[PDB]
Parts: sequence; C-alpha cells; structure tokens
Amino acid sequence: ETSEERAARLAKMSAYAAQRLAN
Repeated sequence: ETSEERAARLAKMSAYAAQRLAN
C-alpha cells in the first residue's frame, strides 16, 4: 500500500468515465 496507488484511483475512475461517456 503506497501513495502511487492512490493516484491511479483518480486517473482510473476518470479514465473509465471518459471511455464510457463517449458514444
């Protein structure tokens, strides 16, 4: 458990929505 994993969360959640948002 490190801090790097915390960053991937904000990028993972935003990346999942960006791909789902697009038609």
